[PDB]
Amino acid sequence: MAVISMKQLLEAGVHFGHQTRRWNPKMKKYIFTERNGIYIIDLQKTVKKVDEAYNFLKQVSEDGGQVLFVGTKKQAQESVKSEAERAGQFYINQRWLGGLLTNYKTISKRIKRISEIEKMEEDGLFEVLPKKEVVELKKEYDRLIKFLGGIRDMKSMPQALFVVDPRKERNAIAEARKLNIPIVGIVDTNCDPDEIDYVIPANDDAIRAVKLLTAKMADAILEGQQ
Amino acid sequence: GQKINPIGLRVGIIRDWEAKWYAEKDFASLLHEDLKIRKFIDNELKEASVSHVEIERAANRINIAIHTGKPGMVIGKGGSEIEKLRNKLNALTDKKVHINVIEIKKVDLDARLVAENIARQLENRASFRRVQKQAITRAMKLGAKGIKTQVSGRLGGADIARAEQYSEGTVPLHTLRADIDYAHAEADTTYGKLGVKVWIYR
Amino acid sequence: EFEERVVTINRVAKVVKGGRRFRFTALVVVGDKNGRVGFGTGKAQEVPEAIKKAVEAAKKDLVVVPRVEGTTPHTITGRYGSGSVFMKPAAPGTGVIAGGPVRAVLELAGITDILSKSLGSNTPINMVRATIDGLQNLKNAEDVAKLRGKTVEELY
RNA sequence: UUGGGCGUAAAGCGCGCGUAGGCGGUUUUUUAAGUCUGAUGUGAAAGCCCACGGCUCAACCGUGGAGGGUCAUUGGAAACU
RNA sequence: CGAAGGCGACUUUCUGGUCUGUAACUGACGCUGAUGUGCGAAAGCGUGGGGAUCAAACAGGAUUAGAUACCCUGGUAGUCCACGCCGUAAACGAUGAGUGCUAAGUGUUAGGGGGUUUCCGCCCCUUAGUGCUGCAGCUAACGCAUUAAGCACUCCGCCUGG
RNA sequence: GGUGGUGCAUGGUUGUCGUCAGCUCGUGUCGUGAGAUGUUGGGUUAAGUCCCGCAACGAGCGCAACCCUUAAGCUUAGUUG
Repeated sequence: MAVISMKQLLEAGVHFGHQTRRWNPKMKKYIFTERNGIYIIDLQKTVKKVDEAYNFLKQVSEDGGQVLFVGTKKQAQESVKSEAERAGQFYINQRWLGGLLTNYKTISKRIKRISEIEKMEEDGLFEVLPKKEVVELKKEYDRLIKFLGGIRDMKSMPQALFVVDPRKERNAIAEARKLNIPIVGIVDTNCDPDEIDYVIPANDDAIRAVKLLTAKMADAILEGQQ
Repeated sequence: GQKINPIGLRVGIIRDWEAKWYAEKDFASLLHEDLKIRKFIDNELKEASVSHVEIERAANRINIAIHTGKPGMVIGKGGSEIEKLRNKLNALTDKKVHINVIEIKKVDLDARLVAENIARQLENRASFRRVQKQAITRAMKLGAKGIKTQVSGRLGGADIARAEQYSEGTVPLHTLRADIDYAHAEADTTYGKLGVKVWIYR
Repeated sequence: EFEERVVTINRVAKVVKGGRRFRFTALVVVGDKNGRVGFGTGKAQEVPEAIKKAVEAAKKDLVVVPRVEGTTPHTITGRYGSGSVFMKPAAPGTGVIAGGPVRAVLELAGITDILSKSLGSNTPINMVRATIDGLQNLKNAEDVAKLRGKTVEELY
């Protein structure tokens, strides 16, 4: 719904950070206490940030907003991709290709290159090609949807953003601070909250932090559409 | 550039024959009569931007096939300018009869079509950019992919020759079954000659 | 209307084992005569794309210059790197007296009652940066009294 | 001064210690000296504010206060010196 | 550790000085630092131990196309030290000296602080430092960033084309 | 008429490096710029010939046979062979 309530919040693992010197020093609002180096959220602000983001994802989808989702790290290949299908949105699975959004008139073509080379090998006149080409027509195929299987039905611009973690996707929020995209991520410590708009300091080993938040977060773009 | 002629790279591999006749026996005499009528054949067209020629010999029917890229000036009015070359056909040699003509739409798509033309756009020496910028940009607007045409021999008035090319795209100029036509002209400027090597594509 | 002003043409020669290039870059200033001013450049070759990609580059960022009208409201300056500009507000019936990078952002916002003591460098990049980085740091009277928490008319 | 630098570009002796000099922590009270104001006199003739008069225009000469708003004759105010 | 030139088998003599901790006390008793006084590395002007080793200068053998050069020793003062200095070094952390403030981690030298304990060892507070990485700010950039070239104050000295 | 002169007025035009396999462009991005990324780290190879992983993707030129032919086949006509 809105919150992770106080039973499955302190027993799941959504009240954890990790240690000092893998620490971001501007997480002082997101530091409650040290638990053998692991810090705790103040678990009311992370909801009040995210419950208005829930309403922000609602009114942005009230103007039809395709709130972009990203799950790229090896914890998020079945966390945010497992949630954006419960959220009906456009995920992201693989890495920042170098101009998917800033140069979005050449690397969004890879969805068109997977909507045209699908259209090549769907209908007729696919058979006459040399079969060594169809090796690398299909090698082009699998690489194209390893990355942009979420942006398949997203032939529009991303209006808002959801990342998993800016430690290994720091260029995502760099795009979100270049093209003015509102961004919300379930970050851990040693991640900067300044470039992100709605930070949730989650340890990156709880898919319950993904399953009780991020599917339901862009459920407020499926219900926020109407 | 220390290379060979690219129009030689596809003689009989990709291209067809512009000489498809058969003259085996007594080849010596009836060859000199081909080039005795040939040395005036080009000068009477008055830079017509001809593409090439395809001579045919068949039981003494040495028929002339000149293209003359600008039409009309070879026909006349229903056989008035065509009879004059037919009169010289019976005048230089015995018969040589029945001269023909063709024309070309998309007026700068062939190789020698441009090469005789952009040579003649270099005697005046006025806007060697913009006339070729009219040529090459409209050529891809006429259906081309990579067209490569240079202005070589002593531009500007200088005592040193400066080549000035324009080329881009995908250009497989050395494959065996590709039809590549290539040219050369002798537009002198009373200090040096403009040998122009053209390349076009489709 | 995003008002254009060009600065220069260029040629850059990267001497290598082979040959040097003929890149024709530029840099322009693009204002609007409203207090919403940008500037742009680009490593281009086409004199149109020297404008066009840079007009696109200036429309990556039009900075918000608050204009209390008639002039620039204060006696201000600029700052970037090795260069710095200066502006003193003055009369309207003067005729604008400034330079190349110090006039540029000052003329494409319609103000016309200013000065120019272009101190600092002569490189127009950090100069027109200082012409912009100073000008973006301008503030009006009504927002600051809102920011301070006084009233607007209490400041005189 | 307004309105410059001293690591590699010119700008720290080889370091000191030290004589003079300059400049000095913190918190209370006296003077009005320094500060800042108020009553006047009040600062120069072609030069110098503003407006006319004399020059055919003008070049070139007077007018009317402004007038000193800086110095003196004068009253003061203590945070800061 | 020493201001710096610097300081090395030690046992002892006389000491300097560093530092921590408790902070008892005087009630800012401070900093720069022109003058002045010192030190002042090496070599050089000389004395007595010096020529044991090393070694300018000199010597020898050949190499090498070229010697006595790169190879080699013998060997002179100079060396070593004490006895007089001269007043010079990339004496450079190429950063004058005293005081406030702004992201960190990381070892290590001395004192105080402990928790367990350890069979003298684990973890951690602090001081003064010794080091290594690394924000904001900085510069032309290098690079600096608590052992600032960042943000402020005071004094001296120096500089303004070769 | 020139072989009379002049490759250096020059069109060409070849040999060489050279089997050398290297050589270029558009969009990103980053740099105050001078400029860098796509051809690369791991494993596999006769040469921009691979795949993974790579701030990259797109666009190339030469790139192997494609052209001629060895040989190993089939099919045609038995033709003067």
